[PDB]
Amino acid sequence: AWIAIDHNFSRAQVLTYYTLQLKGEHSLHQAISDNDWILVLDTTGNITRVGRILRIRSDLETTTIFFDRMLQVKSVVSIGITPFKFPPNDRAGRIQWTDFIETLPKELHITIADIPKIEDQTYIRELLQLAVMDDLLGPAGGPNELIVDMGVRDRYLVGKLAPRPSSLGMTFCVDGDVDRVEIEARWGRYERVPNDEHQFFKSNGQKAKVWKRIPCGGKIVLPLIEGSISHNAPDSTSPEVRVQGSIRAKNDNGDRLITLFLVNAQEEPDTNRDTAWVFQPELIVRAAKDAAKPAIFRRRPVLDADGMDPEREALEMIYRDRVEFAVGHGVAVHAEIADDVTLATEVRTTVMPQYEVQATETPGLELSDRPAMREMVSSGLLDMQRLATLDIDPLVDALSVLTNDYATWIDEQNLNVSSKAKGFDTQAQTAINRCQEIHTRLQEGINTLKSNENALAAFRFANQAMATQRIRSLYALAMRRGEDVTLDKFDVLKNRSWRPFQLAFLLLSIPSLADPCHPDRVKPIEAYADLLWFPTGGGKTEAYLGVAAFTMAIRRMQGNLGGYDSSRGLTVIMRYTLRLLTLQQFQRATALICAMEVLRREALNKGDKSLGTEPFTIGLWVGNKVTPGTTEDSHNAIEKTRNSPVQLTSCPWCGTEIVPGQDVEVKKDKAGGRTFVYCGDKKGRCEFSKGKSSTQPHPGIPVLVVDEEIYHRPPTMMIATVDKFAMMAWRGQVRTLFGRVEKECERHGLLWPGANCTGNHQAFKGQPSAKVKAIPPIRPPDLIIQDEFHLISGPLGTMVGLYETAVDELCSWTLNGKTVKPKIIASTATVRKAKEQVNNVFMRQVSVFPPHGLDVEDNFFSVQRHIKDKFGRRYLGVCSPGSSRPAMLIRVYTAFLTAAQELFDHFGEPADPYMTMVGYFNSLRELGGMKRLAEDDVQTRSYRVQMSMVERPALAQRSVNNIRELTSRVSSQDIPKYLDNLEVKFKAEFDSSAGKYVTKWQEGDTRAIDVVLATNMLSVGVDVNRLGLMAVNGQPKGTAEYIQATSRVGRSFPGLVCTVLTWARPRDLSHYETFEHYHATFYKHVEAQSVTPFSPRAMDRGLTGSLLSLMRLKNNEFSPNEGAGKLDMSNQSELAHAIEVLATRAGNVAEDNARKLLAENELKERADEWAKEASKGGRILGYEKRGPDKDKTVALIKSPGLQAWDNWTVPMSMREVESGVRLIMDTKFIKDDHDWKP
Amino acid sequence: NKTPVGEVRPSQLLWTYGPGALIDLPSLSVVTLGIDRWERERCQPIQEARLLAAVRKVLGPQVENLRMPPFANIGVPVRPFPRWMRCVKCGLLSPFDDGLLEIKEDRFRAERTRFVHKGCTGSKGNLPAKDADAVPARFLLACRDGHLDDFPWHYFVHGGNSTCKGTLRFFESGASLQTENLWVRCDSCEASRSMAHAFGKAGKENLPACRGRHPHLDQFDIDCGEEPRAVLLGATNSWFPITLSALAIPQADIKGPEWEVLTEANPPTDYPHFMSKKIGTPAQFIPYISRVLLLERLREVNALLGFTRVEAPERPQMASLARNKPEWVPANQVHGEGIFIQFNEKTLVAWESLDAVKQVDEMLRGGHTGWRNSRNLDPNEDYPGIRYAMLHTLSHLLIRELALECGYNAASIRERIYADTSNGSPQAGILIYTAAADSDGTLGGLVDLGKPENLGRLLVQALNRSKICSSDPLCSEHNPEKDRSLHAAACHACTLVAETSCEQGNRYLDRSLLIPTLERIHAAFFKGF
DNA sequence: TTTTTTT
Ligand SMILES: Nc1ncnc2c1ncn2[C@@H]1O[C@H](COP(=O)(O)OP(=O)(O)O)[C@@H](O)[C@H]1O
Repeated sequence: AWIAIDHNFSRAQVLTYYTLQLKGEHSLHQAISDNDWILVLDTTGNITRVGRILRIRSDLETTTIFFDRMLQVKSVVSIGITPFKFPPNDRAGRIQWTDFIETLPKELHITIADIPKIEDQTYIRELLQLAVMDDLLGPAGGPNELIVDMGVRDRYLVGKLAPRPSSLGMTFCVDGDVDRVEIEARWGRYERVPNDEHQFFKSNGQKAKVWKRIPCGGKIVLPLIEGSISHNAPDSTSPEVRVQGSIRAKNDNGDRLITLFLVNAQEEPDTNRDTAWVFQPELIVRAAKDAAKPAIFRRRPVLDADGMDPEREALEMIYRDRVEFAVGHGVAVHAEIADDVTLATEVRTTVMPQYEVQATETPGLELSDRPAMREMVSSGLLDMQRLATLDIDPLVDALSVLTNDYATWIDEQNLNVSSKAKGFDTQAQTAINRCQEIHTRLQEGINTLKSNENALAAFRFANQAMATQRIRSLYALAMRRGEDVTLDKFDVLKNRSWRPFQLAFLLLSIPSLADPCHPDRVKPIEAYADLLWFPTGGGKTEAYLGVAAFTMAIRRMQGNLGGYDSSRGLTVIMRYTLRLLTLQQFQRATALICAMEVLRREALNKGDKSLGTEPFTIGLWVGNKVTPGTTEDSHNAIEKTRNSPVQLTSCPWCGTEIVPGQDVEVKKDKAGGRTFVYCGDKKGRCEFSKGKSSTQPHPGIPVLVVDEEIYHRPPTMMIATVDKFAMMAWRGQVRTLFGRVEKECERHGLLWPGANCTGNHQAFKGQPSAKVKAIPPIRPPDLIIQDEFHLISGPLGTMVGLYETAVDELCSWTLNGKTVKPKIIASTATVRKAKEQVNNVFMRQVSVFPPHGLDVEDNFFSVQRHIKDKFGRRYLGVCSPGSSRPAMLIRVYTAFLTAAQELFDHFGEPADPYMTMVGYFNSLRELGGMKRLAEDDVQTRSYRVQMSMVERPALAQRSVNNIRELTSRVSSQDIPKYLDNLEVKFKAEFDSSAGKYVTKWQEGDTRAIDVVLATNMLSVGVDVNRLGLMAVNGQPKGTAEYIQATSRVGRSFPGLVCTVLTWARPRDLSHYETFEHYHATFYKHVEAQSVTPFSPRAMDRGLTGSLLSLMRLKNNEFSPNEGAGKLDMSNQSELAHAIEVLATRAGNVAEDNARKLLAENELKERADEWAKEASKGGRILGYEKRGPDKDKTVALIKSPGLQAWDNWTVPMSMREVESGVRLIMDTKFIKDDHDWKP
Repeated sequence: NKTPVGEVRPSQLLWTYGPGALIDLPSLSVVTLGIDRWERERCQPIQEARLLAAVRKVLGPQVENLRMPPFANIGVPVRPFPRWMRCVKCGLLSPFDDGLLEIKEDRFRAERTRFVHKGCTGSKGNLPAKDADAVPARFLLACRDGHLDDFPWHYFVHGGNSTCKGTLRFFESGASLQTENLWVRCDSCEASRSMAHAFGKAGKENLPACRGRHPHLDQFDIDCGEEPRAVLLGATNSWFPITLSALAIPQADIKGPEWEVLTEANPPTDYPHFMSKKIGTPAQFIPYISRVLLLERLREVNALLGFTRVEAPERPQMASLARNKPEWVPANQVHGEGIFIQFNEKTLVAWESLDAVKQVDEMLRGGHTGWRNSRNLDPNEDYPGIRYAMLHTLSHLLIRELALECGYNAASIRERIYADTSNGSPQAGILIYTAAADSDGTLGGLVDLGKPENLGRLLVQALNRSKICSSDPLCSEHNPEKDRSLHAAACHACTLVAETSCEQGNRYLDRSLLIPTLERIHAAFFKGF
């Protein structure tokens, strides 16, 4: 029991809550140890705080003490009522134990068991960082620590200089006004201890090896004269250590460049070589004591090289308030900033750097935000349910509030150009104009909603559908996890309100979709393609799903305009690049589809026939390895199940389980059939159950999975992969999805040439006869959405862009002589050189939402919070030249796993987020190489961590058993359960006999996971709240992937990211030398991308495929397999139209006629090669070898394979992949006739 | 008899893995067999006669064709190596062919295949008899002349020839921080020894002689005179290839006709895989650069001819691919695109006469003479010159800048340097092209950077960064004459790249020949950049 | 017998 006096020597408020700081060396405070109660008084003798000690840190003049339990005395209590004395000379003092025990309930009314425990997690995230930092860097014990029974070289991993890398340095720029500076250097040194002074033994009685640490350091003063730096030794006791460098001449601005180095020059002895090494170095540069102004450090030179870019200048404009002051040579740097943000006072080096990132939110919840947003949140004007019941005038009154405050904000931002944007006035005006443009478009959207009535009906329908889906998804999720709840709980205002940028985007997108005669969609120049960008975690997906719902609702009310049908057909096409991503997007879209279907069914019963009779449906268009391509396979899978057509695991509407062998029905197929999926509700109350939906035109869950069923009855929404779009040149029945139909069968559906049915049937099995009927065509779809647009670049983006010629053409239709084109919406996390990219792939004018403003921190919709009010995500860097990667990885993994257990044993269940650890890896080979090390060596080093004589202060003992590897080798059935495997927490109960928390597991319970590993993408299925710790192996190949991957942890709890960087690789070292600046200005460093179609190497691969894709689907004579050989003079006039549209797009995209001439020549070459083969007689010319006539049929095109690439080779995928070669093992026993010899 | 194990991409078979290498599969390790046991008639031939005329010149006139790697029992034959393994649970150490280890496999899902220790009962024999997973040994013995063998545990644990036949154990030496200390314990004689005694100069007293084993050919040599070495499993210095390549040009050294064709005033355009453009020259580099040529259609072939074990090739150290003189050799071809840069003649001739250039040339020649005499070779031959070193340094800096700026992958781009000056037709130029047919920028992404508005940016940003290295004081002070090094002022941290890209193998490099460093100033070629 | 990840 010790006494103390409070003085508040520290600034960091979170740390001043839980710590106590005392001046002087720990040698004056040696009697204070662990688990000792202390009592704190102020300078006037009033009792303040009581705590229990967890850990002690020390330095050369200060000591830091941490707690785990603390109580605060609120009353003003005089010390004079206690028999204890005042602390003399502000030092420690022993307290009487029995008097303390008697005094605790007598005056403070507390006992030992009544003391609470610390619950904050920002304290735990600091303790973990200190515990790892002590082990990896040192010194572990203190300034005068002792190292027993091991060499001092291998005890520590980073921060050591070898005798004759051996040197470190940094570069900085200084002001020309001053002429002398001050340099400080410090390091550490170890010395062998003789035997007769220490009494440390082995188990058998032999003496051990003991080293002792002694500090060093000294200060110098340096005048600045041009030339090299004179050699100097800070410490007299070690005259072979140097600080050196050079000083350069003046620049045009009037500043000087100074380069420094710290070099170890000691010699190597024959014995005890560890005494020649230098440990824990650092450098500090400061202005002189008698100088007039402290701030003398300025910005590093720009080094322009004659290049201009409006985007680059805008990026330099927004990030003007965060300045880079120095660079490092082998060590990271850190700089202190004065009251002027352009001036710095001190620069220093740091061996392992740390930095924390501010978080972004949507405003409206805090007291300091704008009054209009708080008024909108408090008055319920964002409610989806309320907006569908109001009259038109209260609706426009509620919608005008979003625009009036935006106009006020734009007017306010205009005044600050002259004051707060000096040197950037032109970019300020250019950024000012686009906010006025956006406000103009918002008022235009409100005007469009005022005059039209079909738009108002569609708006109300979309609002109701979104609200219903939003409410019911949470109930389904809660019901699937065994919770006993009702539907009454989830109907609150909190779970059914908008967020402002989603509603703003909805109001932006209204005028282009309500009237096809809008100038956006009827002319080829100045057509806008809306790019949406935001930090990950904001509701972008819910933002464009509402646009999709509005687009679906308005199309059925417009009528049959221009001789096209609008009561049915495909409307929205959604595409992705990752197959797994489509699988999680489908489960999201099905709930919205179900909600629209339930609304439509209730509307028809009342007598309102506005929505039509055809139901809403949704389909999947992905590769045949996932989905069945023909109904026979759909029958075969179900037949093999009872002794894949089921992509759903649970019912989206009620959460009931689905049995594959009972809840799937396949109708008999003489020529075609239909597959249905029913809900598993046995008691029969769900609307999609077998007892209810049997009367509907499309019974059960409205989903289509089979390719032929999609081709015969097209859905309303389609979710597909980009690589499936390359199959147009192979199969001609895809033309139904674009609306090129003429005939229809009553028994089966829409027809194409070469189909099985012809529409004529006799009576069979009691069914009536039918005959073929003719029908007008169907309108092509209206809206195309492309997600993850930053991944559309390079060799993949080239072929996405080249194949987009036909897709943009085949959705065109004519209305009153004009040509109508589809609206394009894209979404991405980043933006860099977006204009050239969008013009290359899409051939549109780009428009980015929301605009920048005059600051990074603040625009109207995004607010960046401060560290005081909300926590952020802390990064930390580790790097060691010359060390092997497994030696780093084993030490890092062992340190984290062992420190997490020590935080567990004293605190309990709040240590859960750091308990399981996630690892990211760049390659599969390195993941497999690390997998064997994780099972064997990591477990062994974790089990032996506190049974040697070497002292490791903060690590603890843990057992590692469960390792999972989340990669491409897991079947999809257990993947939802693997995601539900990670949900279980480390159960712990308090053991009062030992005084610590211990994980006891019952009979047959589910154990948790210790280590989980990940490939290039994480699981990314749900936002599981548990994960809060992550380590990255190396720097990834792109910046956007780096921002994406490390943003998946720490969403509900404080996070921690640690990056292990190699020394040999250029990017890793380069990012290490600028760690602090790179992680403060993220968007400045996004790497360049390019999309270059019509280059020759893309033209040898994609040209014939695009030409055939355009030629097949647009005509009837060339549609089927026998369409080849029909090319003759009467039909040759329709190929020039396709050649001309290809050449027109090539000339417009390249904006250079030298490309257009080459494209025209290459198209003419292919046309004249086609004309030669079709005129050959005596044979049937076909596209492929198929049908009973294959004994005489010759194919025209080839598939990629062993043969050399030629003009007629057509790919089957967007991306080229080279096929691998397998290995054959020859297992046999070998005898030996040869022997070893010396 | 046979069973599948795994699969790899066929571009690696000439650069990493291949005949005689150790493939680190996730469960075990194998060694590829020689090409005389490969399926001859399932390898598709590749037509390039100009490369054949050099392959025949090196390996004799009996070679016939260049052939591609092949493509349920078809594949590449392998055999397990090393044969000594360790059980995790009980720590027992035994060879595979003693019968105590058996294999669990699936012939339809062959990625899961691994060895298990049959009937494990633990260290004390008290645990129930169950199969338990095992890990291969982590030490091997290597020889300079080409031979490889397992570690001699039996000789090492008893200090010589022995009679005992008991089991062996492995331990982690108790303490957690220590990887340097390991223990081998005999269950019968109760003796022990440490693995630290096999490294340093202590290996000469303890380790036995080399045997002469070729695991991939399955043969033993009569005698070997080289001193063996102890090497870790999966070390970087275990296998180096010998490669030869040429370019496809329209129609006796390989590099000669390429320089003749590329320097013509009108380059031909009739060949289907040769098309070139003439896009400008940056305004900052007018006096130095005379012609920039962008290539949009380019074709390259390769060959594999042999391998060495411990040291890189400079030929007595080459190891053959077959028992006899082989009839065919593997081949690979890649269709790509490239950029060619030509430099001014008079600027280079004027710069060669300065005094500091002669000083650096004398220093490098002295270092080369010191380096060749340490291996008993002729020290008066094979000096490429100082211009070669200058161009070779500029190439490495440009290739590093390509990956630093554009975000490319490191091993995507190869190099090729033309610097002969002895035959009366002087050469000055570098060539940069793509390595694989599926790398970054293969679809016109590299010719984009050939515009004058980007190449000057790349050169300026390359030259600005190279002024100060991360180990700068001792890097600039390095003298190649003292330590017989073949490089000066160019460490790992500022000059060198991955081993796939370099043509000579990180030799003849000097950054002071380009820009003023901290100790040489007057030897620079680019001034004020 | 067709669709895609990954160095
Ligand atoms: N209107 C809303 N109200 C409350 N939360 C919302 C709303 N819209 C989206 N969210 C939240 O956003 C999360 C999903 O974000 P998402 O749209 O997937 O981001 P991304 O832009 O990556 O698609 C969900 O967990 C949900 O809680």
